[PDB]
Amino acid sequence: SGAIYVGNYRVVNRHLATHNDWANLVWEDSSRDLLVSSTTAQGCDTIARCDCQTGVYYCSSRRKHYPVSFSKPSLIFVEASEYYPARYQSHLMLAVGHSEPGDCGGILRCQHGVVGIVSTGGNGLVGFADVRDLLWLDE
Ligand SMILES: COc1ccncc1CC(=O)N1CCC[C@H](C(N)=O)C1
Ligand SMILES: [Zn+2]
Repeated sequence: SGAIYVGNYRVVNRHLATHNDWANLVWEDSSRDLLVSSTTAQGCDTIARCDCQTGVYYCSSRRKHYPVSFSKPSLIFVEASEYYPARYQSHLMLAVGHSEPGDCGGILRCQHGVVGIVSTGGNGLVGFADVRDLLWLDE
């Protein structure tokens, strides 16, 4: 689990979203595994507006933060699961690192702020859903 709280928004993995999240839907995108919902409290997370390719992420399956190098956001093929069939997920960034399904939601951070959240993984790889392009999270 895990979410980003910025301003009047909550950013979660679309596969892990709750009933409240859908009842207060702002935006959702299946191809990105992203869901944004409205909140009754003001969020304090800073979203990075950058080109960074290095950061640190939280891996709850290890109770540790890991520094990683990661790829530019792109379309990557993701194996079929119980939430989605076999498809290309967009805005996805891969890194070499420990990952487990319950690890989705873990924040990826750089010097500039929050980059995105854990969304895919397996075989010594971890994939992060990018949120740096969503300029409206600040306006
Ligand atoms: C962090 O997740 C994992 C890590 C290691 N083995 C497996 C996983 C699980 C994973 O990749 N998923 C399953 C749930 C939906 C995901 C998606 N975006 O389509 C894909
Ligand atoms: Zn940055």
